[PDB]
Amino acid sequence: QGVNCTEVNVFQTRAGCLIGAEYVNNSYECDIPIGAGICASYQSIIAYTMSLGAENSVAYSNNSIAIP
Amino acid sequence: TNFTISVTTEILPVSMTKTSVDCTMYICGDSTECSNLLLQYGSFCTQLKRALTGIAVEQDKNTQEVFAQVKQIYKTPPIKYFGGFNFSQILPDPSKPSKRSPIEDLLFNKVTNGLTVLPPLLTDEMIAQYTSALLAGTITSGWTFGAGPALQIPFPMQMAYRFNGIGVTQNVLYENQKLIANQFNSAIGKIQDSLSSTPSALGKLQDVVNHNAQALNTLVKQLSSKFGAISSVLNDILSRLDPPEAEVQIDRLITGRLQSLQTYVTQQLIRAAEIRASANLAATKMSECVLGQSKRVDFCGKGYHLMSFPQSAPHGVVFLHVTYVPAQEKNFTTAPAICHDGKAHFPREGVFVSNGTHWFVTQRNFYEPQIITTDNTFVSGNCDVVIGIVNNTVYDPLQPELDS
Amino acid sequence: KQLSSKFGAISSVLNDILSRLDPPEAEVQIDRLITGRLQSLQTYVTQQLIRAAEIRASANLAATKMSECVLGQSKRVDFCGKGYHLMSFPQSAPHGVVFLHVTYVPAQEKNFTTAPAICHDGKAHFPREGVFVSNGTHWFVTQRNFYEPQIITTDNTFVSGNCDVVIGIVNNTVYDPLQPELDS
Amino acid sequence: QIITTDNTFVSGNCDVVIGIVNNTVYDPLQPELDS
Amino acid sequence: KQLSSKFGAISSVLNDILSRLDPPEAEVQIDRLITGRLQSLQTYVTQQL
Ligand SMILES: *[C@@H]1O[C@H](CO)[C@@H](O[C@@H]2O[C@H](CO)[C@@H](O)[C@H](O)[C@H]2NC(C)=O)[C@H](O)[C@H]1NC(C)=O
Ligand SMILES: *[C@@H]1O[C@H](CO)[C@@H](O[C@@H]2O[C@H](CO)[C@@H](O)[C@H](O)[C@H]2NC(C)=O)[C@H](O)[C@H]1NC(C)=O
Ligand SMILES: *[C@@H]1O[C@H](CO)[C@@H](O[C@@H]2O[C@H](CO)[C@@H](O)[C@H](O)[C@H]2NC(C)=O)[C@H](O)[C@H]1NC(C)=O
Ligand SMILES: *[C@@H]1O[C@H](CO)[C@@H](O[C@@H]2O[C@H](CO)[C@@H](O)[C@H](O)[C@H]2NC(C)=O)[C@H](O)[C@H]1NC(C)=O
Ligand SMILES: *[C@@H]1O[C@H](CO)[C@@H](O[C@@H]2O[C@H](CO)[C@@H](O)[C@H](O)[C@H]2NC(C)=O)[C@H](O)[C@H]1NC(C)=O
Ligand SMILES: *[C@@H]1O[C@H](CO)[C@@H](O[C@@H]2O[C@H](CO)[C@@H](O)[C@H](O)[C@H]2NC(C)=O)[C@H](O)[C@H]1NC(C)=O
Ligand SMILES: *[C@@H]1O[C@H](CO)[C@@H](O[C@@H]2O[C@H](CO)[C@@H](O)[C@H](O)[C@H]2NC(C)=O)[C@H](O)[C@H]1NC(C)=O
Ligand SMILES: *[C@@H]1O[C@H](CO)[C@@H](O)[C@H](O)[C@H]1NC(C)=O
Ligand SMILES: *[C@@H]1O[C@H](CO)[C@@H](O)[C@H](O)[C@H]1NC(C)=O
Ligand SMILES: *[C@@H]1O[C@H](CO)[C@@H](O)[C@H](O)[C@H]1NC(C)=O
Ligand SMILES: *[C@@H]1O[C@H](CO)[C@@H](O)[C@H](O)[C@H]1NC(C)=O
Repeated sequence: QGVNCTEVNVFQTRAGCLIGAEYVNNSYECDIPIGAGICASYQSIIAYTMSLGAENSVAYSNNSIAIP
Repeated sequence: TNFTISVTTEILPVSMTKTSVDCTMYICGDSTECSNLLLQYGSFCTQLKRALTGIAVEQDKNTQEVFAQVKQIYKTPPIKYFGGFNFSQILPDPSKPSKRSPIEDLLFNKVTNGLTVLPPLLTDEMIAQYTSALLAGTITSGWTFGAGPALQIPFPMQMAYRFNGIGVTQNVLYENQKLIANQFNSAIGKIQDSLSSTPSALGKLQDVVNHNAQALNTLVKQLSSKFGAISSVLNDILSRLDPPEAEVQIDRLITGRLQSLQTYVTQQLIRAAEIRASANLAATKMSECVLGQSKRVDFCGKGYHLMSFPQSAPHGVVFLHVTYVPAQEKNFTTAPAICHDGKAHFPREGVFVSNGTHWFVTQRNFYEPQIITTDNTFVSGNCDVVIGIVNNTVYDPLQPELDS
Repeated sequence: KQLSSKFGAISSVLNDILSRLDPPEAEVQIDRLITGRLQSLQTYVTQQLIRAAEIRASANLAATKMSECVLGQSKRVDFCGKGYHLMSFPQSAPHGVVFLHVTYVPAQEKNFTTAPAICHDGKAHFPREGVFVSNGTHWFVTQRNFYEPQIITTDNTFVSGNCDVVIGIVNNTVYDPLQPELDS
Repeated sequence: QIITTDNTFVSGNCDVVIGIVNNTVYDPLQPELDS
Repeated sequence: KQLSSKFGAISSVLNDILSRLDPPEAEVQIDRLITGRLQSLQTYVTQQL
């Protein structure tokens, strides 16, 4: 917790530094919180940026309506 | 006979700063005699640590519950023409590298041993992304996206729906759309100008930050208190006095510092409970006054509700209610019923209003007179039982329709 | 577990202290044990009171939810279930309650071309309760949450204003049911 | 109130609504077009 | 009511305990008494909160 571990796979977060887990470029939906949006899970143990949700883009026009 | 749209802002705290403490580091620090003596007091460390971790988890759930109400991050279309409504002061700007709206930037610029501070799970960028997604969803999909899939609805159409939801028909918006667009833009401009006009506008967020900082400062300041002992240094008492009196002096110091820590923990628990109640209120307002239109009077804004927008704030949320204030009234003379051919007549949805000579039926909140017709009236009973009735004729389309 | 803590006394067992010591020192040993256990009990009562206040708030919210979503239908969005709310059933639970929200969730959307109003013979027409939806050739009204096209009829439309102040209108005729009725 | 076409709206056919009943419905503008 | 309790001290009156006893032990006795009174005040403040 809040230690720049240069005096003790080593990854650095804004909540501290993490030992024993690697980093993944892609983002997954997470379950275990850490702090500063770097969630950790178990697919070894991986740590990733929090998935904010699906990047759904909705179109728009001024004469377009959608009815279920 | 006229309407004025006013934009009012309200501020609700969401979550304050998480705090975790260390027992031995705050109480003793380095002296192992204090660490040996603390074990005599029993389990007065695990209780405090569990309580403070529970506070941290509860505040994390608080800051998650009010913003994470959508499962899809919605993208605002690159074009910003919605039909005359200038939505540039609250949408994110790509020029700023922080993905910060000017309202969000104005809000963010107006807020300023053994005691670690855990960072929040959600940083400023992710809650900014949630607020941008919510604003995009309520600006391009109406209130449907809070129920199921988002549907593309034009902005004037769902504005007409929001007028139809407050008892005014959609024959008042499409006639002066330029005027209502000008009023909306002027309202956004004046709330931007007057949000930072007074330093007491952002009262609650500054208050919760100031109380948290003062509580932590008072906790730190207790380390330089003698508590009835010779000195306030653990190393000074142990290396100068005999152990029979050092035992009593250290015991007095430990019970004083433990009482201070218990008082701080109780204060933090009370403050966190209050913040959780305010966060539940903010979550209800998020799920009611943003994802849809609420018909409760004076719950979101001083007036009839149309829609509202969320804006991210440091350790809190800031709303922009868009109300409907019907100023500039003009009075008339009325009657509850109209008698014609011996049978009573009643208004279907409006009220019978006479300007002195003739009679008209009009909506309950906008003076738009119409000729009384049998299509928007219904008959019931006779002319004797109802009181206050007046004599007047009723227009019927079949009388000029048949003879043609 | 606070019973086994010595609290800086000779021993945690009280009868041992009363059976091993004279009252001149048993008085101060008793005093230390009493103040330690009283502080522990004060902490326990404070935590219990806070948790009971939290449970009171949650139970008030649950009673409001029961009174507004079982005894009736609540029109406000996303208070009882994720979507339009129909009705709910309560279920008994040990030290709690469990609801069963029954929600109305639309699906299978379809693209359509709209217009705010229709102009006919110089006077504008507006939908009484729906919205003008065109599939490309003809124009129909439909209710806002389910697709059900109907022919444009003067009974479910009302006229207001001229053909100029309203923007974005389209040209289409309006079926008047009285004209063929009078032709028979 | 007497059942008219003013307070009713038509939809579909008489083959799918479960529990329907047989009854004629009064219509307005009837003793009017022939007079 | 809690104002007039002994709190494990010799007495519950300030003038009675600051006169008869010797100050090396009267200081400890009155320290215990004001500690008890402060604890009672803290309990009342927490209840009021
Ligand atoms: C209703 O009020 C609005 C403003 O509150 C009026 O709009 C003004 O109209 C005058 C014309 O006499 C213009 O000079 C002003 O610039 C308008 N104000 C704005 C903000 O655009 C409007 O005339 C009033 N009446 C109606 C029927 O809408
Ligand atoms: C639908 O919206 C688009 C913008 O998304 C409109 O495009 C505008 O066209 C006019 C033509 O004079 C330009 O002046 C605007 O600058 C354009 N939009 C922008 C970027 O502001 C389009 O006209 C709209 N069509 C309607 C009203 O149905
Ligand atoms: C929406 O309103 C804002 C604010 O009134 C407009 O931003 C102004 O733009 C002009 C011209 O670029 C500048 O001279 C002002 O300094 C801007 N004001 C602020 C506060 O930034 C913006 O142009 C408007 N957008 C539209 C499409 O009308
Ligand atoms: C009450 O309203 C009616 C119509 O809204 C007014 O009648 C009109 O008056 C003007 C003024 O001379 C005439 O040009 C119109 O032909 C009248 N309409 C008709 C006869 O259908 C009436 O004057 C108003 N009364 C008052 C006292 O203002
Ligand atoms: C509306 O017109 C009717 C016409 O019948 C009025 O009823 C008559 O009113 C006079 C004056 O009070 C009585 O002497 C008659 O006995 C009434 N006849 C009937 C059949 O009721 C009625 O008063 C008028 N109402 C108003 C408000 O002017
Ligand atoms: C839009 O919907 C209308 C209504 O169903 C369609 O019109 C029908 O087209 C079929 C195909 O020949 C005809 O058999 C029907 O008689 C038409 N209906 C009426 C009431 O005349 C129209 O084809 C649809 N357009 C598109 C592009 O799908
Ligand atoms: C519907 O059709 C009529 C046909 O007359 C259009 O009216 C013409 O509109 C143009 C451009 O607005 C004018 O230059 C003509 O003078 C109009 N003719 C008449 C007889 O008034 C009308 O604009 C059409 N409506 C839409 C929405 O396209
Ligand atoms: C840790 O220290 C090194 C060297 O002092 C520094 O380069 C690095 O930025 C520090 N870590 C963080 C997260 O700032
Ligand atoms: C993630 O991507 C960045 C940019 O390409 C790269 O520098 C980094 O090494 C990647 N992470 C891992 C674990 O390889
Ligand atoms: C109501 O109308 C009357 C005339 O009909 C007028 O004298 C009076 O001032 C009006 N009331 C108000 C509050 O304007
Ligand atoms: C409707 O049209 C838009 C743009 O043309 C498109 O992005 C969207 O996928 C369409 N929806 C359906 C259901 O086809």
